[PDB]
Amino acid sequence: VAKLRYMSRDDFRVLTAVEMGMKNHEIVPGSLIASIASCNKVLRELVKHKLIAWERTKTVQGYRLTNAGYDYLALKTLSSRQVVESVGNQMGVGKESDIYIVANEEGQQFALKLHRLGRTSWLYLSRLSAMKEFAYMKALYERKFPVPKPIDYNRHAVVMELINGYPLCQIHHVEDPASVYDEAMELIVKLANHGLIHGDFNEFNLILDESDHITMIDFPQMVSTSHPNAEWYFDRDVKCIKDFFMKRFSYESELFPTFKDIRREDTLDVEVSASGY
Amino acid sequence: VAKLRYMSRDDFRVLTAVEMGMKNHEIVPGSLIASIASCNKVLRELVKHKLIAWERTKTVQGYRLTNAGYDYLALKTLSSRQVVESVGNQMGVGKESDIYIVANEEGQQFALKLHRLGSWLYLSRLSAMKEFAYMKALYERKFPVPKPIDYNRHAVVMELINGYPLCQIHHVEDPASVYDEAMELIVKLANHGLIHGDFNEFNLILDESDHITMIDFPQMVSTSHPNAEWYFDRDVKCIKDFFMKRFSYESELFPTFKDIRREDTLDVEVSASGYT
Ligand SMILES: *CCC(=O)Nc1ccc(-c2ncnc3ccccc23)cc1
Ligand SMILES: *CCC(=O)Nc1ccc(-c2ncnc3ccccc23)cc1
Repeated sequence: VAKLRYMSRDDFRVLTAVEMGMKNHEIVPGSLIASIASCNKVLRELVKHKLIAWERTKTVQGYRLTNAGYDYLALKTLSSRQVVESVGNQMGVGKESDIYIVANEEGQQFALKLHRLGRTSWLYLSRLSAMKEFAYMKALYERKFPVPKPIDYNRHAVVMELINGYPLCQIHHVEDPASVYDEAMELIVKLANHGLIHGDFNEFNLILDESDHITMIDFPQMVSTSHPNAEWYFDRDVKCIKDFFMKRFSYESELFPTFKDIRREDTLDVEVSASGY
Repeated sequence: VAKLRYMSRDDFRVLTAVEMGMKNHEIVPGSLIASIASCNKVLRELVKHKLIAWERTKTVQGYRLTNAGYDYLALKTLSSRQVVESVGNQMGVGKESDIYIVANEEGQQFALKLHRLGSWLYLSRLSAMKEFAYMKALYERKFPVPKPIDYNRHAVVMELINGYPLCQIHHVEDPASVYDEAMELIVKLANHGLIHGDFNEFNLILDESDHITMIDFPQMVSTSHPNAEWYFDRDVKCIKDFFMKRFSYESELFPTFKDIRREDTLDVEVSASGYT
Protein backbone atom coordinates (compact mmCIF):
# COMPACT_ATOMS: atom_id res chain seq x y z
CA VAL A 1 0.00 0.00 0.00
CA ALA A 2 1.60 3.28 1.19
CA LYS A 3 5.18 4.48 0.52
CA LEU A 4 7.19 6.61 2.99
CA ARG A 5 5.49 9.96 3.78
CA TYR A 6 7.76 12.72 2.44
CA MET A 7 8.77 15.44 4.93
CA SER A 8 12.00 17.48 5.24
CA ARG A 9 14.95 16.77 7.55
CA ASP A 10 13.92 20.14 9.01
CA ASP A 11 10.48 18.88 9.98
CA PHE A 12 12.04 15.63 11.07
CA ARG A 13 14.97 16.88 13.16
CA VAL A 14 12.68 19.37 14.93
CA LEU A 15 10.17 16.62 15.68
CA THR A 16 13.18 14.73 17.08
CA ALA A 17 14.08 17.84 19.08
CA VAL A 18 10.56 17.65 20.53
CA GLU A 19 11.34 13.99 21.21
CA MET A 20 14.56 14.77 23.08
CA GLY A 21 12.87 17.58 25.04
CA MET A 22 10.06 15.50 26.53
CA LYS A 23 12.81 13.40 28.02
CA ASN A 24 13.61 16.15 30.58
CA HIS A 25 10.42 18.28 30.24
CA GLU A 26 6.67 17.49 30.23
CA ILE A 27 5.89 20.58 28.10
CA VAL A 28 8.87 21.64 26.00
CA PRO A 29 9.56 25.21 24.66
CA GLY A 30 10.59 26.27 21.16
CA SER A 31 13.80 27.82 22.51
CA LEU A 32 15.12 24.40 23.56
CA ILE A 33 13.46 22.81 20.60
CA ALA A 34 15.45 25.21 18.38
CA SER A 35 18.66 24.85 20.39
CA ILE A 36 18.58 21.08 20.10
CA ALA A 37 17.31 21.55 16.56
CA SER A 38 20.65 22.85 15.24
CA CYS A 39 12.23 26.55 12.97
CA ASN A 40 9.12 28.42 14.12
CA LYS A 41 7.40 27.79 10.76
CA VAL A 42 8.21 24.08 11.00
CA LEU A 43 6.45 24.19 14.37
CA ARG A 44 3.33 25.76 12.81
CA GLU A 45 3.29 23.04 10.12
CA LEU A 46 3.88 20.29 12.68
CA VAL A 47 1.05 21.63 14.86
CA LYS A 48 -0.91 21.94 11.58
CA HIS A 49 -0.36 18.32 10.57
CA LYS A 50 -1.09 17.36 14.21
CA LEU A 51 2.31 15.71 14.69
CA ILE A 52 2.72 17.87 17.78
CA ALA A 53 0.45 19.73 20.16
CA TRP A 54 0.98 22.78 22.32
CA GLU A 55 -0.15 23.53 25.87
CA ARG A 56 0.14 26.47 28.24
CA THR A 57 -0.41 25.35 31.86
CA LYS A 58 -0.65 27.48 34.99
CA THR A 59 3.17 27.55 34.94
CA VAL A 60 4.60 26.13 31.67
CA GLN A 61 4.34 27.10 27.96
CA GLY A 62 5.45 24.92 25.01
CA TYR A 63 4.98 21.79 22.86
CA ARG A 64 4.29 18.05 23.25
CA LEU A 65 4.52 15.05 20.88
CA THR A 66 1.29 13.52 19.53
CA ASN A 67 1.05 9.78 18.78
CA ALA A 68 1.08 10.68 15.09
CA GLY A 69 4.35 12.43 15.84
CA TYR A 70 5.86 9.36 17.48
CA ASP A 71 4.33 7.05 14.88
CA TYR A 72 6.33 8.84 12.16
CA LEU A 73 9.54 9.00 14.15
CA ALA A 74 9.24 5.25 14.49
CA LEU A 75 8.53 4.55 10.84
CA LYS A 76 11.29 6.84 9.65
CA THR A 77 13.72 5.00 11.93
CA LEU A 78 12.47 1.65 10.72
CA SER A 79 12.56 2.88 7.12
CA SER A 80 16.27 3.66 7.61
CA ARG A 81 16.93 0.06 8.69
CA GLN A 82 15.16 -1.34 5.59
CA VAL A 83 12.67 -3.21 7.77
CA VAL A 84 9.53 -1.40 6.48
CA GLU A 85 8.93 0.62 3.29
CA SER A 86 5.18 0.24 2.92
CA VAL A 87 2.19 0.27 5.29
CA GLY A 88 -1.10 -1.54 4.58
CA ASN A 89 -4.30 -1.40 6.62
CA GLN A 90 -4.88 -1.53 10.33
CA MET A 91 -5.91 -5.14 10.70
CA GLY A 92 -7.39 -4.40 14.12
CA VAL A 93 -7.05 -3.21 17.69
CA GLY A 94 -5.30 -5.21 20.44
CA LYS A 95 -5.47 -4.98 24.26
CA GLU A 96 -3.88 -1.48 24.17
CA SER A 97 -2.29 -1.28 20.70
CA ASP A 98 -2.81 -1.05 16.92
CA ILE A 99 -1.71 -3.71 14.40
CA TYR A 100 -1.01 -2.93 10.73
CA ILE A 101 0.19 -4.87 7.72
CA VAL A 102 3.52 -3.54 6.54
CA ALA A 103 6.21 -4.51 4.04
CA ASN A 104 9.75 -3.70 2.90
CA GLU A 105 10.98 -2.70 -0.57
CA GLU A 106 11.80 -6.36 -1.25
CA GLY A 107 8.09 -7.26 -1.11
CA GLN A 108 7.99 -9.27 2.15
CA GLN A 109 4.97 -8.58 4.37
CA PHE A 110 5.19 -8.21 8.16
CA ALA A 111 3.12 -7.14 11.14
CA LEU A 112 3.68 -3.75 12.71
CA LYS A 113 2.35 -3.45 16.24
CA LEU A 114 1.91 0.07 17.63
CA HIS A 115 1.60 0.24 21.42
CA ARG A 116 -0.96 2.73 22.73
CA LEU A 117 -1.03 2.76 26.54
CA GLY A 118 -3.90 5.11 27.47
CA ARG A 119 -7.10 3.01 27.55
CA THR A 120 -8.02 5.58 30.20
CA SER A 121 -0.72 7.00 29.42
CA TRP A 122 2.75 8.30 28.35
CA LEU A 123 4.60 7.60 25.13
CA TYR A 124 7.44 6.51 27.46
CA LEU A 125 5.43 3.61 28.86
CA SER A 126 4.68 2.45 25.35
CA ARG A 127 8.40 2.48 24.48
CA LEU A 128 9.04 0.15 27.46
CA SER A 129 6.24 -2.26 26.69
CA ALA A 130 7.67 -2.57 23.16
CA MET A 131 11.03 -3.42 24.75
CA LYS A 132 9.69 -6.00 27.23
CA GLU A 133 7.77 -7.64 24.41
CA PHE A 134 10.64 -7.85 21.92
CA ALA A 135 12.79 -9.50 24.59
CA TYR A 136 9.95 -11.77 25.82
CA MET A 137 9.24 -12.83 22.21
CA LYS A 138 12.84 -13.80 21.50
CA ALA A 139 13.13 -15.83 24.69
CA LEU A 140 9.96 -17.67 23.78
CA TYR A 141 10.90 -18.00 20.08
CA GLU A 142 14.34 -19.53 20.57
CA ARG A 143 12.88 -21.94 23.09
CA LYS A 144 10.57 -23.56 20.57
CA PHE A 145 7.40 -21.78 21.69
CA PRO A 146 4.69 -20.92 19.09
CA VAL A 147 5.16 -17.17 18.73
CA PRO A 148 5.93 -14.93 15.71
CA LYS A 149 9.60 -14.36 14.86
CA PRO A 150 10.37 -10.99 16.54
CA ILE A 151 12.12 -9.08 13.81
CA ASP A 152 12.96 -5.58 15.01
CA TYR A 153 11.58 -2.77 17.15
CA ASN A 154 11.94 0.93 17.82
CA ARG A 155 10.13 3.21 20.23
CA HIS A 156 6.57 1.94 20.68
CA ALA A 157 6.68 -0.11 17.49
CA VAL A 158 7.31 -3.80 17.12
CA VAL A 159 7.82 -5.62 13.84
CA MET A 160 7.29 -9.36 13.76
CA GLU A 161 6.61 -12.17 11.32
CA LEU A 162 3.12 -12.05 9.83
CA ILE A 163 0.86 -15.03 10.58
CA ASN A 164 -1.54 -16.67 8.09
CA GLY A 165 -4.53 -16.74 10.44
CA TYR A 166 -7.39 -14.79 12.01
CA PRO A 167 -7.33 -13.65 15.66
CA LEU A 168 -9.47 -15.74 17.95
CA CYS A 169 -11.56 -12.62 18.74
CA GLN A 170 -13.26 -12.97 15.35
CA ILE A 171 -13.60 -16.75 15.30
CA HIS A 172 -17.31 -17.50 15.75
CA HIS A 173 -17.15 -21.22 15.00
CA VAL A 174 -14.66 -24.07 14.86
CA GLU A 175 -15.10 -27.72 13.92
CA ASP A 176 -12.84 -29.00 16.69
CA PRO A 177 -13.47 -27.04 19.95
CA ALA A 178 -11.64 -29.63 22.02
CA SER A 179 -8.54 -29.43 19.80
CA VAL A 180 -8.10 -25.68 20.15
CA TYR A 181 -9.25 -25.67 23.79
CA ASP A 182 -6.44 -28.16 24.49
CA GLU A 183 -3.74 -26.46 22.39
CA ALA A 184 -4.50 -23.41 24.55
CA MET A 185 -4.45 -25.24 27.90
CA GLU A 186 -1.27 -27.07 26.74
CA LEU A 187 0.28 -23.63 26.09
CA ILE A 188 -0.49 -22.21 29.55
CA VAL A 189 1.38 -25.15 31.03
CA LYS A 190 4.43 -25.02 28.75
CA LEU A 191 4.64 -21.39 29.98
CA ALA A 192 4.47 -22.14 33.69
CA ASN A 193 6.97 -24.97 33.12
CA HIS A 194 9.45 -22.26 32.16
CA GLY A 195 8.40 -20.20 35.19
CA LEU A 196 5.78 -17.97 33.52
CA ILE A 197 2.11 -17.17 34.04
CA HIS A 198 0.86 -14.56 31.53
CA GLY A 199 -1.57 -12.68 33.78
CA ASP A 200 -4.07 -11.29 31.26
CA PHE A 201 -4.58 -14.40 29.12
CA ASN A 202 -7.60 -13.77 26.90
CA GLU A 203 -8.74 -14.47 23.33
CA PHE A 204 -6.64 -11.48 22.23
CA ASN A 205 -3.52 -13.52 22.97
CA LEU A 206 -4.25 -16.21 20.38
CA ILE A 207 -4.21 -16.51 16.60
CA LEU A 208 -5.60 -19.51 14.68
CA ASP A 209 -4.06 -20.49 11.34
CA GLU A 210 -5.85 -22.05 8.35
CA SER A 211 -5.24 -25.50 9.90
CA ASP A 212 -6.50 -24.10 13.25
CA HIS A 213 -3.12 -24.31 15.03
CA ILE A 214 -2.44 -21.64 17.66
CA THR A 215 0.06 -18.77 18.06
CA MET A 216 0.55 -16.39 21.02
CA ILE A 217 0.80 -12.61 20.51
CA ASP A 218 0.45 -10.21 23.46
CA PHE A 219 3.37 -10.37 25.94
CA PRO A 220 3.31 -7.78 28.77
CA GLN A 221 5.13 -8.07 32.08
CA MET A 222 4.32 -11.63 33.14
CA VAL A 223 4.33 -13.23 36.60
CA SER A 224 6.85 -15.78 37.87
CA THR A 225 5.55 -19.14 39.09
CA SER A 226 7.42 -18.38 42.35
CA HIS A 227 5.22 -15.31 42.83
CA PRO A 228 3.25 -15.17 46.14
CA ASN A 229 -0.06 -15.32 44.28
CA ALA A 230 1.21 -17.32 41.27
CA GLU A 231 -1.72 -19.73 41.64
CA TRP A 232 -4.52 -17.15 41.61
CA TYR A 233 -3.03 -15.87 38.37
CA PHE A 234 -2.75 -19.35 36.89
CA ASP A 235 -6.34 -19.86 38.06
CA ARG A 236 -7.50 -16.75 36.16
CA ASP A 237 -5.65 -17.49 32.91
CA VAL A 238 -7.34 -20.88 32.76
CA LYS A 239 -10.73 -19.57 33.98
CA CYS A 240 -10.86 -16.88 31.25
CA ILE A 241 -10.09 -19.28 28.41
CA LYS A 242 -12.72 -21.73 29.71
CA ASP A 243 -15.32 -18.95 29.67
CA PHE A 244 -14.56 -17.80 26.11
CA PHE A 245 -14.89 -21.36 24.79
CA MET A 246 -18.09 -21.90 26.77
CA LYS A 247 -19.48 -18.56 25.49
CA ARG A 248 -18.21 -18.53 21.90
CA PHE A 249 -18.06 -22.18 20.91
CA SER A 250 -20.14 -23.53 23.81
CA TYR A 251 -17.31 -25.97 24.53
CA GLU A 252 -16.73 -27.20 28.11
CA SER A 253 -14.24 -29.73 29.52
CA GLU A 254 -13.53 -30.79 33.09
CA LEU A 255 -9.97 -31.14 31.80
CA PHE A 256 -8.65 -27.80 33.00
CA PRO A 257 -5.01 -27.78 34.29
CA THR A 258 -4.02 -26.97 37.91
CA PHE A 259 -0.89 -25.50 39.52
CA LYS A 260 0.22 -28.95 40.74
CA ASP A 261 0.83 -29.91 37.10
CA ILE A 262 3.69 -27.38 36.89
CA ARG A 263 7.13 -29.02 36.75
CA ARG A 264 9.73 -26.27 36.40
CA GLU A 265 11.99 -27.06 33.44
CA ASP A 266 13.58 -23.63 32.94
CA THR A 267 14.32 -20.26 34.62
CA LEU A 268 12.64 -18.14 31.90
CA ASP A 269 11.46 -15.84 34.71
CA VAL A 270 14.90 -14.21 34.34
CA GLU A 271 13.13 -10.86 34.63
CA VAL A 272 9.58 -11.59 35.80
CA SER A 273 7.47 -10.67 38.86
CA ALA A 274 8.97 -12.56 41.86
CA SER A 275 11.96 -14.15 40.14
CA GLY A 276 13.87 -14.25 43.47
CA TYR A 277 16.13 -17.14 42.40
CA VAL B 1 -30.48 -18.40 -14.39
CA ALA B 2 -31.30 -21.85 -12.93
CA LYS B 3 -29.08 -24.86 -12.11
CA LEU B 4 -25.47 -24.67 -13.44
CA ARG B 5 -22.88 -27.36 -14.36
CA TYR B 6 -23.25 -30.99 -13.18
CA MET B 7 -19.94 -32.57 -12.16
CA SER B 8 -18.34 -35.92 -11.27
CA ARG B 9 -17.72 -36.58 -7.56
CA ASP B 10 -14.12 -36.98 -8.77
CA ASP B 11 -14.16 -33.42 -10.13
CA PHE B 12 -15.43 -32.36 -6.69
CA ARG B 13 -12.92 -34.49 -4.70
CA VAL B 14 -10.10 -32.90 -6.71
CA LEU B 15 -11.52 -29.41 -6.22
CA THR B 16 -11.80 -30.34 -2.52
CA ALA B 17 -8.19 -31.53 -2.61
CA VAL B 18 -6.91 -28.22 -4.05
CA GLU B 19 -8.79 -26.50 -1.20
CA MET B 20 -7.49 -28.96 1.43
CA GLY B 21 -3.93 -28.38 0.24
CA MET B 22 -4.18 -24.59 0.22
CA LYS B 23 -4.24 -24.79 4.02
CA ASN B 24 -0.56 -25.80 4.07
CA HIS B 25 0.57 -24.88 0.56
CA GLU B 26 -0.49 -21.85 -1.54
CA ILE B 27 0.07 -23.67 -4.87
CA VAL B 28 -0.55 -27.42 -4.55
CA PRO B 29 1.04 -30.18 -6.75
CA GLY B 30 -1.02 -33.06 -8.14
CA SER B 31 1.01 -35.38 -5.89
CA LEU B 32 -0.99 -34.14 -2.91
CA ILE B 33 -4.23 -33.50 -4.76
CA ALA B 34 -4.04 -37.15 -5.84
CA SER B 35 -2.89 -38.34 -2.40
CA ILE B 36 -5.59 -36.22 -0.74
CA ALA B 37 -8.20 -37.89 -3.04
CA SER B 38 -6.90 -41.31 -4.31
CA CYS B 39 -7.16 -38.09 -12.19
CA ASN B 40 -4.62 -35.75 -13.78
CA LYS B 41 -7.16 -35.33 -16.61
CA VAL B 42 -9.68 -34.11 -14.03
CA LEU B 43 -7.24 -31.29 -13.26
CA ARG B 44 -6.87 -30.38 -16.95
CA GLU B 45 -10.65 -29.99 -17.22
CA LEU B 46 -10.88 -27.86 -14.05
CA VAL B 47 -8.12 -25.66 -15.49
CA LYS B 48 -10.10 -25.55 -18.74
CA HIS B 49 -13.32 -24.69 -16.87
CA LYS B 50 -11.31 -21.95 -15.09
CA LEU B 51 -12.26 -23.74 -11.85
CA ILE B 52 -8.61 -24.04 -10.84
CA ALA B 53 -5.36 -22.44 -11.99
CA TRP B 54 -1.94 -24.08 -12.30
CA GLU B 55 1.23 -21.99 -11.89
CA ARG B 56 5.02 -22.53 -11.84
CA THR B 57 7.47 -20.06 -10.26
CA LYS B 58 10.92 -20.08 -8.65
CA THR B 59 10.87 -23.75 -7.60
CA VAL B 60 7.14 -23.84 -6.89
CA GLN B 61 4.99 -25.98 -9.21
CA GLY B 62 1.30 -26.80 -8.51
CA TYR B 63 -2.37 -25.71 -8.65
CA ARG B 64 -4.57 -23.10 -6.89
CA LEU B 65 -8.35 -22.45 -6.63
CA THR B 66 -10.06 -19.70 -8.67
CA ASN B 67 -12.87 -17.61 -7.16
CA ALA B 68 -15.18 -19.57 -9.42
CA GLY B 69 -13.85 -22.85 -8.02
CA TYR B 70 -14.74 -21.63 -4.53
CA ASP B 71 -18.17 -20.52 -5.74
CA TYR B 72 -19.01 -24.05 -6.96
CA LEU B 73 -17.66 -25.86 -3.89
CA ALA B 74 -20.02 -23.72 -1.83
CA LEU B 75 -23.12 -24.05 -3.98
CA LYS B 76 -22.59 -27.83 -3.99
CA THR B 77 -22.32 -27.86 -0.23
CA LEU B 78 -25.45 -25.70 -0.18
CA SER B 79 -27.27 -28.03 -2.57
CA SER B 80 -26.47 -30.91 -0.25
CA ARG B 81 -28.63 -29.19 2.43
CA GLN B 82 -31.61 -28.28 0.21
CA VAL B 83 -30.71 -24.69 1.12
CA VAL B 84 -29.83 -23.69 -2.46
CA GLU B 85 -31.24 -25.37 -5.57
CA SER B 86 -31.15 -22.66 -8.26
CA VAL B 87 -29.39 -19.34 -8.90
CA GLY B 88 -31.06 -16.13 -10.20
CA ASN B 89 -29.33 -12.96 -11.45
CA GLN B 90 -26.54 -10.98 -9.74
CA MET B 91 -28.29 -8.12 -7.97
CA GLY B 92 -25.43 -5.72 -7.16
CA VAL B 93 -21.71 -5.13 -7.68
CA GLY B 94 -21.97 -3.16 -4.47
CA LYS B 95 -18.94 -4.25 -2.41
CA GLU B 96 -15.96 -6.64 -2.42
CA SER B 97 -18.97 -8.98 -2.57
CA ASP B 98 -21.29 -10.42 -5.25
CA ILE B 99 -24.95 -10.90 -4.24
CA TYR B 100 -27.40 -13.18 -6.04
CA ILE B 101 -30.97 -14.37 -5.99
CA VAL B 102 -31.39 -18.08 -5.22
CA ALA B 103 -34.08 -20.64 -4.44
CA ASN B 104 -34.45 -24.07 -2.83
CA GLU B 105 -36.62 -26.96 -4.08
CA GLU B 106 -40.00 -25.67 -2.84
CA GLY B 107 -39.03 -22.51 -4.73
CA GLN B 108 -38.81 -20.01 -1.83
CA GLN B 109 -36.37 -17.21 -2.62
CA PHE B 110 -33.39 -16.09 -0.55
CA ALA B 111 -30.31 -13.97 -1.23
CA LEU B 112 -26.78 -15.37 -1.49
CA LYS B 113 -23.85 -13.12 -0.58
CA LEU B 114 -20.46 -14.18 -1.93
CA HIS B 115 -17.46 -12.54 -0.30
CA ARG B 116 -14.87 -11.15 -2.70
CA LEU B 117 -12.14 -9.67 -0.56
CA GLY B 118 -9.26 -8.39 -2.71
CA SER B 119 -5.36 -16.45 1.75
CA TRP B 120 -8.06 -14.38 0.05
CA LEU B 121 -10.14 -17.60 0.14
CA TYR B 122 -9.61 -17.73 3.91
CA LEU B 123 -10.27 -14.12 4.90
CA SER B 124 -13.40 -14.41 2.75
CA ARG B 125 -14.32 -17.62 4.55
CA LEU B 126 -14.05 -15.64 7.80
CA SER B 127 -15.81 -12.50 6.62
CA ALA B 128 -18.78 -14.80 6.03
CA MET B 129 -18.46 -16.23 9.55
CA LYS B 130 -18.36 -12.78 11.17
CA GLU B 131 -21.25 -11.67 8.98
CA PHE B 132 -23.36 -14.70 9.91
CA ALA B 133 -22.88 -14.43 13.67
CA TYR B 134 -23.17 -10.63 13.67
CA MET B 135 -26.33 -10.87 11.59
CA LYS B 136 -27.71 -13.66 13.75
CA ALA B 137 -27.14 -11.59 16.89
CA LEU B 138 -28.79 -8.49 15.43
CA TYR B 139 -31.71 -10.50 14.08
CA GLU B 140 -32.26 -12.06 17.49
CA ARG B 141 -32.04 -8.59 19.05
CA LYS B 142 -34.95 -7.60 16.78
CA PHE B 143 -32.98 -5.31 14.46
CA PRO B 144 -34.06 -4.68 10.80
CA VAL B 145 -31.69 -7.20 9.24
CA PRO B 146 -32.12 -10.08 6.79
CA LYS B 147 -32.76 -13.23 8.76
CA PRO B 148 -29.54 -15.27 8.35
CA ILE B 149 -30.21 -18.71 6.89
CA ASP B 150 -26.87 -20.42 6.52
CA TYR B 151 -23.25 -20.02 5.47
CA ASN B 152 -20.35 -22.06 4.12
CA ARG B 153 -16.91 -20.82 3.08
CA HIS B 154 -17.21 -17.34 1.52
CA ALA B 155 -20.96 -17.77 1.12
CA VAL B 156 -23.82 -16.47 3.26
CA VAL B 157 -27.48 -17.26 2.61
CA MET B 158 -30.10 -14.99 4.17
CA GLU B 159 -33.67 -13.70 3.92
CA LEU B 160 -34.41 -11.86 0.68
CA ILE B 161 -35.91 -8.48 1.58
CA ASN B 162 -38.87 -7.37 -0.57
CA GLY B 163 -37.86 -3.82 -1.56
CA TYR B 164 -35.31 -1.80 -3.53
CA PRO B 165 -31.88 -0.53 -2.41
CA LEU B 166 -31.79 3.16 -1.63
CA CYS B 167 -29.12 3.69 -4.29
CA GLN B 168 -31.83 3.02 -6.92
CA ILE B 169 -34.54 5.19 -5.41
CA HIS B 170 -35.02 8.69 -6.80
CA HIS B 171 -38.03 9.85 -4.80
CA VAL B 172 -39.80 9.20 -1.51
CA GLU B 173 -43.16 10.47 -0.21
CA ASP B 174 -41.93 11.64 3.21
CA PRO B 175 -38.08 11.85 3.05
CA ALA B 176 -37.90 13.19 6.60
CA SER B 177 -39.49 10.09 8.06
CA VAL B 178 -37.03 7.87 6.20
CA TYR B 179 -34.03 10.00 7.14
CA ASP B 180 -35.24 9.77 10.76
CA GLU B 181 -35.73 6.01 10.48
CA ALA B 182 -32.11 5.82 9.22
CA MET B 183 -30.80 8.18 11.88
CA GLU B 184 -32.60 6.19 14.57
CA LEU B 185 -31.06 2.95 13.38
CA ILE B 186 -27.53 4.40 13.56
CA VAL B 187 -28.27 5.43 17.13
CA LYS B 188 -29.93 2.21 18.20
CA LEU B 189 -26.76 0.45 16.99
CA ALA B 190 -24.44 2.71 18.97
CA ASN B 191 -26.67 2.15 22.02
CA HIS B 192 -26.02 -1.59 21.91
CA GLY B 193 -22.36 -0.72 21.38
CA LEU B 194 -22.04 -0.76 17.58
CA ILE B 195 -21.21 1.27 14.53
CA HIS B 196 -22.07 -0.15 11.09
CA GLY B 197 -19.02 1.52 9.55
CA ASP B 198 -20.23 1.27 5.90
CA PHE B 199 -23.69 2.79 6.54
CA ASN B 200 -24.59 4.20 3.12
CA GLU B 201 -27.12 4.08 0.28
CA PHE B 202 -25.80 0.67 -0.80
CA ASN B 203 -26.43 -1.05 2.53
CA LEU B 204 -29.94 0.21 3.26
CA ILE B 205 -33.00 -1.32 1.66
CA LEU B 206 -36.30 0.49 1.49
CA ASP B 207 -39.31 -1.86 1.70
CA GLU B 208 -42.82 -1.53 0.23
CA SER B 209 -43.75 0.85 3.06
CA ASP B 210 -40.40 2.74 2.91
CA HIS B 211 -39.01 0.90 5.97
CA ILE B 212 -35.30 0.25 6.19
CA THR B 213 -33.25 -2.95 6.38
CA MET B 214 -29.46 -3.09 6.80
CA ILE B 215 -27.30 -5.59 4.92
CA ASP B 216 -23.51 -5.16 5.14
CA PHE B 217 -22.05 -6.50 8.42
CA PRO B 218 -18.35 -5.78 7.92
CA GLN B 219 -16.32 -3.57 10.20
CA MET B 220 -19.40 -3.14 12.33
CA VAL B 221 -16.89 -1.67 14.84
CA SER B 222 -17.59 -1.17 18.56
CA THR B 223 -18.36 2.18 20.22
CA SER B 224 -15.35 1.46 22.49
CA HIS B 225 -13.19 1.60 19.34
CA PRO B 226 -10.35 4.17 19.13
CA ASN B 227 -12.10 5.92 16.25
CA ALA B 228 -15.65 4.97 17.27
CA GLU B 229 -16.75 8.60 16.81
CA TRP B 230 -15.16 9.21 13.39
CA TYR B 231 -16.85 6.04 12.09
CA PHE B 232 -20.09 7.24 13.65
CA ASP B 233 -19.83 10.73 12.17
CA ARG B 234 -18.89 9.16 8.84
CA ASP B 235 -22.01 6.99 8.73
CA VAL B 236 -24.17 10.03 9.57
CA LYS B 237 -22.54 12.14 6.84
CA CYS B 238 -23.38 9.53 4.16
CA ILE B 239 -27.08 9.87 4.97
CA LYS B 240 -27.00 13.68 5.09
CA ASP B 241 -25.05 13.84 1.83
CA PHE B 242 -27.27 11.26 0.21
CA PHE B 243 -30.51 13.15 0.90
CA MET B 244 -29.03 16.57 0.11
CA LYS B 245 -28.49 15.20 -3.38
CA ARG B 246 -30.98 12.49 -4.32
CA PHE B 247 -33.89 14.03 -2.40
CA SER B 248 -32.71 17.60 -1.69
CA TYR B 249 -33.61 17.00 1.98
CA GLU B 250 -31.78 18.67 4.86
CA SER B 251 -32.66 18.38 8.53
CA GLU B 252 -30.72 19.50 11.60
CA LEU B 253 -31.77 16.42 13.59
CA PHE B 254 -28.29 14.85 13.40
CA PRO B 255 -27.32 12.34 16.12
CA THR B 256 -24.02 12.94 17.92
CA PHE B 257 -21.76 10.33 19.51
CA LYS B 258 -22.39 12.50 22.59
CA ASP B 259 -26.00 11.28 22.63
CA ILE B 260 -25.25 7.65 23.30
CA ARG B 261 -26.90 5.65 26.11
CA ARG B 262 -25.23 2.24 26.20
CA GLU B 263 -28.01 -0.26 26.96
CA ASP B 264 -26.41 -3.52 25.77
CA THR B 265 -22.92 -4.99 25.28
CA LEU B 266 -23.43 -6.37 21.77
CA ASP B 267 -19.93 -5.19 20.84
CA VAL B 268 -18.76 -7.56 23.57
CA GLU B 269 -20.98 -10.54 22.64
CA VAL B 270 -19.62 -10.55 19.07
CA SER B 271 -16.21 -8.91 19.55
CA ALA B 272 -15.98 -6.12 16.97
CA SER B 273 -13.42 -3.88 18.65
CA GLY B 274 -14.19 -3.46 22.36
CA TYR B 275 -13.29 -3.92 26.02
CA THR B 276 -13.74 -6.25 29.04
C1 LIG C 1 -8.74 -10.35 19.08
C2 LIG C 1 -8.55 -9.36 18.09
C3 LIG C 1 -7.21 -8.80 17.98
O1 LIG C 1 -6.44 -8.70 18.98
N1 LIG C 1 -6.89 -8.47 16.71
C4 LIG C 1 -5.81 -8.95 15.95
C5 LIG C 1 -5.65 -8.56 14.62
C6 LIG C 1 -4.61 -9.06 13.87
C7 LIG C 1 -3.70 -9.97 14.41
C8 LIG C 1 -2.60 -10.53 13.59
N2 LIG C 1 -2.99 -11.07 12.44
C9 LIG C 1 -2.06 -11.62 11.64
N3 LIG C 1 -0.77 -11.67 11.86
C10 LIG C 1 -0.34 -11.13 13.05
C11 LIG C 1 1.04 -11.17 13.34
C12 LIG C 1 1.51 -10.64 14.50
C13 LIG C 1 0.64 -10.05 15.42
C14 LIG C 1 -0.70 -9.99 15.17
C15 LIG C 1 -1.23 -10.53 13.97
C16 LIG C 1 -3.90 -10.39 15.72
C17 LIG C 1 -4.93 -9.89 16.48
C1 LIG D 1 -27.88 0.69 -4.09
C2 LIG D 1 -28.01 -0.52 -4.63
C3 LIG D 1 -26.90 -1.39 -4.60
O1 LIG D 1 -25.78 -1.03 -4.29
N1 LIG D 1 -27.20 -2.67 -4.76
C4 LIG D 1 -28.18 -3.47 -4.16
C5 LIG D 1 -28.60 -4.61 -4.82
C6 LIG D 1 -29.47 -5.48 -4.21
C7 LIG D 1 -29.91 -5.28 -2.91
C8 LIG D 1 -30.87 -6.22 -2.27
N2 LIG D 1 -32.13 -6.07 -2.63
C9 LIG D 1 -33.06 -6.86 -2.07
N3 LIG D 1 -32.85 -7.79 -1.17
C10 LIG D 1 -31.55 -7.98 -0.76
C11 LIG D 1 -31.28 -8.97 0.21
C12 LIG D 1 -30.01 -9.17 0.66
C13 LIG D 1 -28.95 -8.42 0.12
C14 LIG D 1 -29.17 -7.45 -0.82
C15 LIG D 1 -30.49 -7.21 -1.30
C16 LIG D 1 -29.46 -4.14 -2.26
C17 LIG D 1 -28.57 -3.27 -2.85
